[PDB]
Amino acid sequence: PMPPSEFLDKLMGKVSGYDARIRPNFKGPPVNVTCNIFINSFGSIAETTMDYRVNIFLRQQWNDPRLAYSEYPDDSLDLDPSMLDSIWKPDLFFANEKGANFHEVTTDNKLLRISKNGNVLYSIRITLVLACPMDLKNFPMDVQTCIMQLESFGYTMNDLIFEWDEKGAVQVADGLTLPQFILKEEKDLRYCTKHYNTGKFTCIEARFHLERQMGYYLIQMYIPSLLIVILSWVSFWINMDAAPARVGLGITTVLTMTTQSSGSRASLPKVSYVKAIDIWMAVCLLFVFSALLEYAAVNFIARQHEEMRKLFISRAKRIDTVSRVAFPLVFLIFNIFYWITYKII
Amino acid sequence: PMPPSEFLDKLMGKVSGYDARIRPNFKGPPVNVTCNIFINSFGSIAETTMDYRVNIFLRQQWNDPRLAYSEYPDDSLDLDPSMLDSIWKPDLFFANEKGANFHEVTTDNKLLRISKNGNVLYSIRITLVLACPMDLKNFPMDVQTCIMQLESFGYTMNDLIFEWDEKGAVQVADGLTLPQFILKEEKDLRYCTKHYNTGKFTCIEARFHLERQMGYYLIQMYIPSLLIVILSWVSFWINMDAAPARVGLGITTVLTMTTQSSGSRASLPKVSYVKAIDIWMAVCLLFVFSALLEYAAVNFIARQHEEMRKLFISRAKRIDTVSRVAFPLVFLIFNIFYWITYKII
Amino acid sequence: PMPPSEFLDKLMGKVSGYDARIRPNFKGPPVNVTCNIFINSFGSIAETTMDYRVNIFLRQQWNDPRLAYSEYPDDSLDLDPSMLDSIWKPDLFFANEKGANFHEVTTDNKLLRISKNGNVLYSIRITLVLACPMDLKNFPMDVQTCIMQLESFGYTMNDLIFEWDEKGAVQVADGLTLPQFILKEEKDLRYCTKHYNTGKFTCIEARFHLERQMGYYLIQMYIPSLLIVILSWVSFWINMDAAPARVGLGITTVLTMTTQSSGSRASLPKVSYVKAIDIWMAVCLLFVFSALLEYAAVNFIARQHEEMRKLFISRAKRIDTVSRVAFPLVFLIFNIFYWITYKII
Amino acid sequence: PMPPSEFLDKLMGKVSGYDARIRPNFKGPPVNVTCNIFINSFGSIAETTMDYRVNIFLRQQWNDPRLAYSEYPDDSLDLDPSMLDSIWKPDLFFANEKGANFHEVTTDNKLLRISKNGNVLYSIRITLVLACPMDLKNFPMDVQTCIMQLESFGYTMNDLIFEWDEKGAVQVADGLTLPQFILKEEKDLRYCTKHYNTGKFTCIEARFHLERQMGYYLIQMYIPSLLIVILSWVSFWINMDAAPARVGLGITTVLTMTTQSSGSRASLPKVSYVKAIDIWMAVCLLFVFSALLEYAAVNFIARQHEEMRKLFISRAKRIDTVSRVAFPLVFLIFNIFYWITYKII
Amino acid sequence: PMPPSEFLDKLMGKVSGYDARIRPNFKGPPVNVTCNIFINSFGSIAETTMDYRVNIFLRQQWNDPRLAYSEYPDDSLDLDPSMLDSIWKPDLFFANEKGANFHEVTTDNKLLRISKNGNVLYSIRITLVLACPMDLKNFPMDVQTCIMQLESFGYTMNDLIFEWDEKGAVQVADGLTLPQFILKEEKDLRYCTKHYNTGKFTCIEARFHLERQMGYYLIQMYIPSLLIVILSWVSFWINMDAAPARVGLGITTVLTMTTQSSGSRASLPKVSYVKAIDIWMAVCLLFVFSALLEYAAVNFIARQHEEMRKLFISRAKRIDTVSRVAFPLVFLIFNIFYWITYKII
Ligand SMILES: *[C@@H]1O[C@H](CO)[C@@H](O[C@@H]2O[C@H](CO)[C@@H](O)[C@H](O)[C@H]2NC(C)=O)[C@H](O)[C@H]1NC(C)=O
Ligand SMILES: *[C@@H]1O[C@H](CO)[C@@H](O[C@@H]2O[C@H](CO)[C@@H](O)[C@H](O)[C@H]2NC(C)=O)[C@H](O)[C@H]1NC(C)=O
Ligand SMILES: *[C@@H]1O[C@H](CO)[C@@H](O[C@@H]2O[C@H](CO)[C@@H](O)[C@H](O)[C@H]2NC(C)=O)[C@H](O)[C@H]1NC(C)=O
Ligand SMILES: *[C@@H]1O[C@H](CO)[C@@H](O[C@@H]2O[C@H](CO)[C@@H](O)[C@H](O)[C@H]2NC(C)=O)[C@H](O)[C@H]1NC(C)=O
Ligand SMILES: *[C@@H]1O[C@H](CO)[C@@H](O[C@@H]2O[C@H](CO)[C@@H](O)[C@H](O)[C@H]2NC(C)=O)[C@H](O)[C@H]1NC(C)=O
Repeated sequence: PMPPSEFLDKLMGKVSGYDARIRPNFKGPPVNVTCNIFINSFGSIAETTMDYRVNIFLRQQWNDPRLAYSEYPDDSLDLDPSMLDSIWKPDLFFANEKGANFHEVTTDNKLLRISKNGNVLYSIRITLVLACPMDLKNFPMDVQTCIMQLESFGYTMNDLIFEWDEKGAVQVADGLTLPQFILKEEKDLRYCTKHYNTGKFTCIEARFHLERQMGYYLIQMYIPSLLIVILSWVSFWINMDAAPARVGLGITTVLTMTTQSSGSRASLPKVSYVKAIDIWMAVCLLFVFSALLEYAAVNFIARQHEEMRKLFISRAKRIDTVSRVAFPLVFLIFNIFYWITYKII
Repeated sequence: PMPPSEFLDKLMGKVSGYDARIRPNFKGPPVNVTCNIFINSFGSIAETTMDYRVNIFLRQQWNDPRLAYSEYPDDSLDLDPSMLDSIWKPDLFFANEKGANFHEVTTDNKLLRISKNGNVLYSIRITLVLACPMDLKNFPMDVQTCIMQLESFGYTMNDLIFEWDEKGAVQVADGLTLPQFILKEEKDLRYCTKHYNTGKFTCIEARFHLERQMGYYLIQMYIPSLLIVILSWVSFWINMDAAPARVGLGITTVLTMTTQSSGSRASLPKVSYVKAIDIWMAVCLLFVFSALLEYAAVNFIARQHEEMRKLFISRAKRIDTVSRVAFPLVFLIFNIFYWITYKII
Repeated sequence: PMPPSEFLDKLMGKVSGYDARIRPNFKGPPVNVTCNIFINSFGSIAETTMDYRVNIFLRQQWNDPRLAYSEYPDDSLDLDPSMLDSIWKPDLFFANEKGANFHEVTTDNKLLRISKNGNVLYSIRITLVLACPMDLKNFPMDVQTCIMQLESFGYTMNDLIFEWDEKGAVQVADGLTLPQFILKEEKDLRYCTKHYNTGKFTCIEARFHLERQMGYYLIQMYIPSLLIVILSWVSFWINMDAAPARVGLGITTVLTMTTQSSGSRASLPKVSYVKAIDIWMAVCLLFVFSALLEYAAVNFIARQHEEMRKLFISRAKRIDTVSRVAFPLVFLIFNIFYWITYKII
Repeated sequence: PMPPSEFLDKLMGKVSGYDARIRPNFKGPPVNVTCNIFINSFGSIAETTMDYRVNIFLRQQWNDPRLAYSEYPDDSLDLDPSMLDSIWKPDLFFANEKGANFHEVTTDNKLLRISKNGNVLYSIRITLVLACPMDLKNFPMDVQTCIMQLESFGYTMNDLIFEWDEKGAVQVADGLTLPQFILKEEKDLRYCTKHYNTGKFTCIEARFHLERQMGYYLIQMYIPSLLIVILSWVSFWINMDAAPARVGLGITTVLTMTTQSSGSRASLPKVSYVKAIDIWMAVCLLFVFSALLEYAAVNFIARQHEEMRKLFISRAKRIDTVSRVAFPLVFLIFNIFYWITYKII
Repeated sequence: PMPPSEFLDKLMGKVSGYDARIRPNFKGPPVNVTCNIFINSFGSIAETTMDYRVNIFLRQQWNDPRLAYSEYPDDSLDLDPSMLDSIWKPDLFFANEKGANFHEVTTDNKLLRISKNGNVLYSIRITLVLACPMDLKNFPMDVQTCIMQLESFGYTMNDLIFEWDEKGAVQVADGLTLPQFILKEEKDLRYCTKHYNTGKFTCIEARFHLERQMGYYLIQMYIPSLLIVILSWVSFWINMDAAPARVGLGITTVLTMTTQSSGSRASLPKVSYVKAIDIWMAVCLLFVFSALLEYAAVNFIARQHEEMRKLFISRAKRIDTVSRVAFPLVFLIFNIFYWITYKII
């Protein structure tokens, strides 16, 4: 038997009229290409750039009746990647590429197997820098959906139709983690069917779900800002007449609330709208600011001038024992309404 | 009928004298090319680099009378992107590229349809790193216009003329957001007509409008610096003779004003001229600095030495009750004139 | 004798039927390729990206019986790297490339020696950006394993089998250090044998071990946060009635604990889960926060109103001498359980 | 008349002996090439890297007597950029490239016009990453000169001579700004004439001048550090015996001077030598440090022990009223000598 | 005389049997190549990456007896860089490339002159990203040696031998500075002679010396941390009984020592071991921490309870006048031993 590298040059040569610029079943039914991807790497999810890079194996399967053979004995051939330009291949591309390239190290990472009845299996290795828009209106408590869609560039719906295969359309590698997200093990597979002023093009997409982990922002940002609000409240139990003690506890509590918020903006993303962590640090700044405005009333009622001196110091102690109950209670109402409206979403 | 890949090699081959180095209507009227772009991605608007990257579909339409055909039955052909060098194409380029590339993943993302009367439709996919100059003299309250212009490189105005088409010249994709701006849904389409010492070249441009979002700088920078100025004012209601209380409230208020301004410069852009957020933090530093210079007068008039001791402590209380009205009032005048002169622009 | 550049063009030319698209021993036993790498550079271990770049010499050895020669006298030939496409080479690739390239400066850095019995030695120089997942649950006290695996792309296990050689499979260059790790001088060499829906492909891997150095985080982060907890404890020896001294020592100790934690997050990695350095800074924040809640009880029991005044000031001194022993003792229990549970791992 | 694309293939074909590897006027006088650049973009002036990127149109004009024609009627031809290798072009390069590339988007951005007497006009579009050394010994008050030189690589001075043209040798685009500099509208045009151990090569250069803007460093760094030195001086007017007031005003003024200097190093460049802004923040730290050493003398003379108690408290008030004049006066002498020695440069 | 571009095609054509895949003096003595580099640019010395980029002219000189000519009159020819593949060139490469590329802007920056007796001069322009390991155990006081070695890839020592020339082997351009180092004007030139399991390959290297500048770390980090230790010592001269004055001077001195160390870690490199600047900031933290532990003893001995009250206050004044001498003296001993052990290295 003749070797398979020369049997393909007889099957696709100057004879038999095979042209790699003409789709199979030309002027007939469309070409049904079935696809599945295999994700090797995933991550570096940027929020300044709003993209994420991924490393996949793209497998494509179509039927080419011009490549059916019956003389050669073996059930499958394998075309070398140097001779790849002599095959009609689909013009799949990604609608949100934002940059992508092949892998060409030690061999072009390509693969092409032509079966006996003409089924063609074409697997390649691609690095993508896919773009997904992100909605950071509740930043530590958010789920980010990042799609991945696969259009056709030059053939319309009456010529070429993409499908996912019905047996494992998207697999993900096992030991694959992320620094700031987790990847849920459920994928949404649907169509999009892009229209233009050119024609109905085909496309298929796959959605992913990214639940952001929580435990860093509690230990570093929520719990330390929580304790500073508690330290604002020990002024109501410190003596009234200890005037350097109350205002030294006042501003130095709103200075460590300023340092806690300023030093943590370097770790946060730089979007220009208000988050959920931004309204925590703002309202917790308002409880520390309100503690010194309480003492500014106490240091003025009690200093105000026996009948009337007994009256005014009774009023400044009344405004103190009320606020021992009111400021933990009002802060507990905010601490309910905050976590309810951001866990329910 | 002969297949379309060989009908184009008869239409553009060694016969018929078609040369891809000669424009249509040579030594005649100019070539009218009509263009429209479709923006897929948009963002990473840098201010250190003063650029922005964008991902478009560039569609071009011209008429080539050498490519009119009448033997072949179908109304449109489609040239394969490998055979692209056998077509006269316009030398469009972007006058502010600053770097750009094509997309070549799984197929060269190109498209070329030759109609029956010779109308040629040429769509490609380009990633641009277009450069727009930015004017940050009022940084949180600003509108940034970033143009996008499309010159001709080697053909002058008497040979090649660019136009926008009169049916949707610039579309933008739907789910397309930005981290720090919003994109207004109105586009300005005009000419520029570049002159050189070479000749009148043609160009068309498209302007975009970028209103910067506000809500981050209020919650993180304006409102916290606002409250620190309020805490400077509780010293006028704290007792005069409480000398460690007044000056402990003094410097620790101008220390949390220093920390608020120093820790927020990391989030701001690094231009070397004065912004509108820079004059907020500077004038708000002058109100906290002025509160301790008030007490430096009070701690000197009252300490100055019955007739004359009653006189001087009456003067130090007079300078205190005036400033209880004056410092909220002067700060309210600045709070009017600031927001009027930066919302009117 | 004819020169070796023309003896290879006789050995691999149009005559003898040598085809570079057909593996040796075709339709026979598989091809046994034995491999060894030589690491020149190593480092830039990112944790945001979770990768590391490396610079190796990849040596491959296989036997090709089509390239055995006996007319030419010398024991070894050497094919020039321009004529490299006329040799069957294995399609080795790295399963976690994440980007890689060759070196082409002043010559393509390739090498190919064909021995007399057909043994082929193929050495190249590759820069890899290999991806390894990292587990930072105990950040200063951690060992990071980063693998390096070498699959086959198009030939299955019945056609091509990779091996390490039994004489020094992985060497590392001598003067090769890292900024944040040390590299242990022991390598684990094993198989992986990747399965797909395509076939059993071969792969070999090599594990490395990276013990993180310690001495920076002690001097910069553990010891300074240790001393701030000691300064919280000098309040129990300062007088009870010195009310501005106790609370000035209180908040300014929890302000320098806030500054110590905020200013050190810029040096730490930005994962979104809790580390071991994150629970040090959190629990050490709880001991400084607890010191002022101690004095809030002392300043309330002693102020509470001879028989009963002698009773209450005796109780506030009792709660002070207990806490002189209890807070160094409770902190020593945490200081045991922390370092035991993170040195035992 | 024959079309111009075939008239050039007759003018430069196998006939007439035109060789693109031989300069015009070979073994005769040198080739006089006249050059002018047109700057489109300018900026991203790095100081860590010490470079700046620029985007120019490089126009070159020389005379080639082999390309003179008289049969064809029109005064100018235009060679297509695909056929560019059939023309002798000068080997101009930039002596401080540090990286550069062409622009190849939608057409190679090249241009070549051969006049009737043989004058050749060759315009291209280049992105350069030119390197200029910077001298930051007085950082906010500095002028940076960044040159741009254009050598010849393989032809010496007796073969090829570069010139600027005498009609606008360097133009700059109109709406072109910088984030941290301004560009003066005067250019210095001179020669350099590089010598080596190879031969006298030609080169021309063009200098630019970059005056750094001022207004950011005044508002953010000079004026806030100025006001902290003023707050050190209100201790001399606060009472002597107010011991917690004086030292609370002392260290908290040198703490807000520490925060002002530490938080502003992130915005400054990271050179490893002393600037002019570095000696401002250092000497202004010495005036705040000297204010507390003044009170350390006052709190020791007055505490030192009627005749002798009247003597020592008279001496501690004498050392206070002297320093009310001396510290504004000594700081004003530094405030003169500083701004004189950095505006005169 | 025939033109030189055709005389080289006669000297290296199909006739005369010249093969560019065979070294000169084949099966004879080795090839003596003499080399010298000319450094144009130098810098961006990274410490996270541990590399540095450089821009050189690499000149190589060897003798090829196949290229000797005597018919043509002129003493030197010059081969055009398009025809470069018809010359045996040495396979020099850099053993620590870590990435490198050529320069191809406006012409390939190459040069090749064949003398009359066959001496070949080959100069090219290369941008290298050479890797040098750095030892930051004493960070502001260190000398960094970064080598640059030039191996041979495919020819062993019995075939090809590199040498430096004996007339200026390494020159450096004149106006060439660095942001954080200075470059000493002395170069070490030596051999390395790499051995492998392949053969004895040749290599030559050149060492450079980089003394780090000092003046930034004194003004920004050493002197400000020096003055904070002095402010710890003014508590021994402030009154004993001024209890809010002593502890307000205590923690606020160790807070400005925390801010001085935290805010300066952003400018320092991120190695994970202890530097010399790291032990300065740590020991200077121990002197400020020790000043408050001194007063914690004074505030307990003097408060401890006429005979015995006179005894204990005499002991608390004794422990104060000792420490007025001891803490400047112990700090001066550390200030000797530190600068001796880091200037002697
Ligand atoms: C590609 O897939 C579609 C769906 O299987 C096929 O289209 C149908 O084919 C049957 C006959 O084979 C027709 O009766 C239907 O009218 C077709 N359309 C639809 C919507 O069902 C198509 O034949 C396939 N083409 C190829 C080459 O396999
Ligand atoms: C390209 O567009 C312009 C405008 O439609 C055309 O120029 C005019 O054409 C008419 C006749 O067709 C002339 O009467 C006018 O004098 C032309 N100039 C102007 C300013 O109106 C031009 O013909 C078009 N060329 C092609 C090939 O379509
Ligand atoms: C490649 O390596 C394997 C192992 O050495 C060889 O496979 C064995 O070869 C012997 C005879 O040579 C057989 O008896 C065994 O059945 C084979 N399999 C196993 C699992 O041991 C193989 O021959 C080698 N192929 C070449 C070309 O060298
Ligand atoms: C290139 O420019 C120089 C200067 O114009 C020319 O060199 C001079 O040419 C004249 C005659 O044309 C001689 O008398 C001079 O001796 C030349 N040298 C100098 C220094 O003036 C040169 O001829 C020009 N070459 C071409 C091809 O135009
Ligand atoms: C390359 O350089 C070496 C040293 O000059 C030469 O090797 C020596 O050549 C002489 C005769 O020319 C011999 O006697 C020596 O035995 C050689 N070896 C040593 C170590 O000295 C060599 O000839 C030169 N080769 C060429 C082509 O120039």
